[PDB]
Amino acid sequence: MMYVKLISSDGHEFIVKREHALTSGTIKAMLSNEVNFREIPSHVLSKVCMYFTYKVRYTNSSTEIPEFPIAPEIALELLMAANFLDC
Amino acid sequence: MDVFLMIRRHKTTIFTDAKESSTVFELKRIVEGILKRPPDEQRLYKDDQLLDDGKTLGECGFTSQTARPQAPATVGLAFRADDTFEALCIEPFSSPPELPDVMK
Amino acid sequence: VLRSVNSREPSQVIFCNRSPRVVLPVWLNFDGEPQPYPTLPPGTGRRIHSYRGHLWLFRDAGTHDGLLVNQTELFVPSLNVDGQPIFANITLPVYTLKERCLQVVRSLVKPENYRRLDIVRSLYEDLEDHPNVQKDLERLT
Ligand SMILES: Cc1ncsc1-c1ccc(CNC(=O)[C@@H]2C[C@@H](O)CN2C(=O)[C@@H](NC(=O)C2CCC2)C(C)(C)C)cc1
Repeated sequence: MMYVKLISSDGHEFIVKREHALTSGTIKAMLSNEVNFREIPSHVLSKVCMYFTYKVRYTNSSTEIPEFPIAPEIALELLMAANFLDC
Repeated sequence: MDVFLMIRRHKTTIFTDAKESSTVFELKRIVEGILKRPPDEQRLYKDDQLLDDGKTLGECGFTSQTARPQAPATVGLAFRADDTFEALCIEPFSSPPELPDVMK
Repeated sequence: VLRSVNSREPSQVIFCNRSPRVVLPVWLNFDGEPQPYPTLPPGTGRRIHSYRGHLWLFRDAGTHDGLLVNQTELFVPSLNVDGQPIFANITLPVYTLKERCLQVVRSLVKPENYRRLDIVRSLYEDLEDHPNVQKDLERLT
């Protein structure tokens, strides 16, 4: 299985499936096996990775879909990341 | 049934899934493929508890309804340098800033 | 363009809310105007009387966020077979991460204060351009 490494601004290294990371057209462009994010801290990028897993699991499923949870304290930074990453 | 995990050591975090019926040792083989260290140089943990190779993930408390895609469960990892194993060390994620006034 | 046909042939339906939102059903009348119907709390069901060829969509009653019915945007009652009702299963879509973040931010910040947020102008516009049934109808057309 092919993995890629996504590195947060504080140096946390997140290793996720290549297919999952391609959810983002921005990441696809940055690859085309490691990407550094100078503006995305680990408390945001960890949640981005969880979104990839959630999207891949529940896209095209009849099994009832749970709400994607977002704590108020991280909502604004997460919005900025999502807009940059186009996801 | 699939379980969804974060395998964590120092400032490394692996996102992956496995079967509830799969073993601790089989999870080390997965870590081996990614970080290139053999199972005999790995210790895996649930909180402070050392996990035994022959047990299933389900037996060790990683169940499909607690280890979820949008909220994965954490498995700790420690490596052996030469003779002995390092202590389990997981670096915390960064802290969110204070809520802006208009969001309070 | 999008409007119910005046068929007069009855069709019994179960609206089943399999989402965590309060659901607003919306019937498109014979002129294409959206007509709101009574709401459904999370996890509840109602047996209702509609007609063949009528058009329905479903929204979050408080925010107007879009919801899916049998995995799609619009629901049209069909012929009842052997007297059995048609199931309309209402669920969450998989929202983009951006739209989900906009939902949470809109739930915490009064609209007058969107401009006080420290974000690029285009995200102020995205927040202010909140979900609305007319806009979706003008799209679908
Ligand atoms: C209880 C409830 N909870 C959530 S929705 C709901 C509810 C409550 C009442 C009804 C009664 N049914 C109707 O109003 C149906 C629904 C839609 O197909 C339009 N409709 C009609 O009966 C309409 N009638 C017809 O088309 C008749 C006239 C020629 C056939 C109406 C609004 C012009 C009288 C349906 C649903």
